[PDB]
Amino acid sequence: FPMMTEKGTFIINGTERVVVSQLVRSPGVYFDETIDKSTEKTLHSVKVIPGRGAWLEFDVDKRDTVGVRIDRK
Amino acid sequence: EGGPGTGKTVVALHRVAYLLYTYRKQMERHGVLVVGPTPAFLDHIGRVL
Repeated sequence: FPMMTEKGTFIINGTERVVVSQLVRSPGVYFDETIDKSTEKTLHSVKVIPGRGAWLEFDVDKRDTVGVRIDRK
Repeated sequence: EGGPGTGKTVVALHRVAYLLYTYRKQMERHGVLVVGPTPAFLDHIGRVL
């Protein structure tokens, strides 16, 4: 198992390398608000975004009804 | 609902104005639908709204 040196680097094939920390969106439930261009009405939606798995979205559309999208279907 | 001569129409329009100010966030983009028996009555509403 490659091991980190005291300097925070990995010696891979004698070459000194570094692994950079990656900025990513955290999994969770995210609520959003947008404007319906067709009516200028205010619409709300929410996405449940996991680390692995299908997506689950809910939204209130311009005709005032609540709907769900499962697995982007 | 009230007998004639009680000014129910103006009271209702005042109620509508109060509702549309209080909840303007939830209604201003949707508007109001005013239904009347005759075009002349709707002109009256347009005058007193």
